[PDB]
Amino acid sequence: LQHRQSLVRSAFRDLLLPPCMLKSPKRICPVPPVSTVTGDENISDSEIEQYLRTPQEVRDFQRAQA
Amino acid sequence: CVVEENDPIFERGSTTTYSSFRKNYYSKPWSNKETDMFFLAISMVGTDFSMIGQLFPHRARIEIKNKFKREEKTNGWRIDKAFQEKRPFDFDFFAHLLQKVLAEEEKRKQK
Amino acid sequence: ESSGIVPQLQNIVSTVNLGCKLDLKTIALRARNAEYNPKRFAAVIMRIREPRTTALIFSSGKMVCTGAKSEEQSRLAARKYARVVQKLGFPAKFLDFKIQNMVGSCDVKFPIRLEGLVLTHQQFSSYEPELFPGLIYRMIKPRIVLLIFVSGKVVLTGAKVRAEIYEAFENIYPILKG
Amino acid sequence: SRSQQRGLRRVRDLCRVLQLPPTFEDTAVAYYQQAYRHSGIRAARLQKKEVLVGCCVLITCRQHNWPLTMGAICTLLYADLDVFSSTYMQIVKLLGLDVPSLCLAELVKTYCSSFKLFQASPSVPAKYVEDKEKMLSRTMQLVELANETWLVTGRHPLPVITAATFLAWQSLQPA
Repeated sequence: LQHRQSLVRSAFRDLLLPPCMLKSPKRICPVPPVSTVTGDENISDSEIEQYLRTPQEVRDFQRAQA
Repeated sequence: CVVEENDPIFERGSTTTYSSFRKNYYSKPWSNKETDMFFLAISMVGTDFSMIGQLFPHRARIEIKNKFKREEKTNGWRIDKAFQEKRPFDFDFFAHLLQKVLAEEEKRKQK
Repeated sequence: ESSGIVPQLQNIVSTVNLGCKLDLKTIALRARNAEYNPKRFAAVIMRIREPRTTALIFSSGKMVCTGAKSEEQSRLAARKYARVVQKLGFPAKFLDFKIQNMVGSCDVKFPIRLEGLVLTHQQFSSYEPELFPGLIYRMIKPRIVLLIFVSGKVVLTGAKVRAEIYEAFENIYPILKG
Repeated sequence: SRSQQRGLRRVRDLCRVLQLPPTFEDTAVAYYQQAYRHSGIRAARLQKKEVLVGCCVLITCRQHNWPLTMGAICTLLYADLDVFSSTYMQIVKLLGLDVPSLCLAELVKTYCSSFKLFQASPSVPAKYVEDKEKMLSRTMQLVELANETWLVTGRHPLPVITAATFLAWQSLQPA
C-alpha cells in the first residue's frame, strides 16, 4: 500500500470479473441460427392430434385424481 | 414458569446486523436415473405439474417446475423426444419403481 | 459511426384476443401439454416447440404469448395456439394481435463503472448494489428499462418494435464507452 | 388517518432508536407525508407501510451522506429483505427522489467503530487489541484498493469491508 498506484497500474497493464467468466471465454455470446421459417400459415394437424389427450389417458388421469 | 426449559442465547449484537436475502428453499439435486424416470413421467403425462407432484412425493412440485424450466432452457431436443414418445399411464408398476428408487436412495445414504 | 454490435431478442410478449368465451376445464382435459390449476392460477399454459413459446390463455379469450424470438415467430405461435383452441371445439379467432413487450440482451465487451454511470446520469439511472448487482437505467427516449452489469452485458426491455431496441442500444453505446 | 400518524410515529420512534438528529427526524416525516399522497402506497399492506417507514428513513439517512446499512434497518423494522427491496424499488420508481450512493469510507468507519479491538476487554487479551487510527487508515486504504480494482462493484460492500479490516488486523501483527 506504500506505492500501490504504479503496482495496480502495472497489474491492469498485464479487469476483475467473476471466476465464471475468466475461464477462457472463447465463444462469447454464440450467434444463434436465425430460423424464421413460417410456412404458409401452419404445419399440419398431426401435431394437433399428438397434443390432444387420448381417451385412455383422460380416463387414467381421472382415476388418478379421483 | 419456565423451569430451565430453554437456554439464553447471546445473539443480536446491538451494534449492527446485515441481510441474508436467502432463507428457505435449499433444494436437493437430482441424479441420472432420477432424471431418466423424470423424463419418463414427462412423456407419460405432459406439462401439468399437479399430477407430476402428486406422483412424486419426495420431490417438491416447485423443484420439479424448476427442473422442467432448466431442461426447456438447456436441453430442448430431449423434451422434444419425450413429447414425441408416449407411454400409457402405469400406476402399480410406477409405485414399484418408486419403492425401487427409495431402496436406491437408501443404498446411496448407506454408501 | 455505428456501434458495431447488434442486440439479440430473447423474449417477445404479445397479447391476442380470441373473441369468444372458453371452457378451461375441457381445454385442460382434452390436451396433454396443458397446465392449469384454477385454485392456483386462472390461466391455461400452452407450450409448443416451433418458437418454444408459452401462451397464458384465459376464459375471456385473451392469451399472452411469451418467449418467442421475433414478431413473426410470435404471430406464428399465437396462430398455432388459436388453431389448437379451435380444434379443441371452440370458435376461436385471431384478432387484435400486437407486440406488447420484447426483452433483448447484448454485450459491449469492456467493463463499466456503475458508480460513474449513475453519477453522470442519476436522473436517468438507479444503482443499489446491496439489492441487485445490475444498474437500472430508464432510457430517455422509449420505455427502455436497461439492466447493465459490470461485465459489460446489458438487458433491455419495454419496447414495441425491434427498431426501438436497436436505436436505444445505438444511443446508449457511446454513453457507456465514454 | 390513524394509519398515517401511527406509521409516522413509528418513523419518529425509529429515528429516536437510531439516535438521529431532529433534522433527520424532520426530513423523514416530510418524506413520509410526501409519499403518503400516492394511492398505491396509501391503500397498501401493513408490511408495505412498515417498509415505507424503513425506506423513508433510509432515504433521509442517504440524503445527508450518513452511513447506514439496510440490514440494520430491516433488523429493527420487523420485515424481510426480499419484500423490503421489492417495496423500495416500487417506491423509488413511483417517486423519483435523489438516491445518493453509499460512500465506502463512511461505512468503513461506522463498521470499524463497532469492533472492540480498541479497548482491552476481559475476553479479548491485549495481543489482539490494536490501535484504532492506524487500523482504520489501513482498512480505508484496502477498501480503496478494492474499489479501484473492481472488487466492490456488483458485490455486497460489507463483506469486502470485513475482509479488509481483517487483513489490516493481521498485517498490524502477523506473528
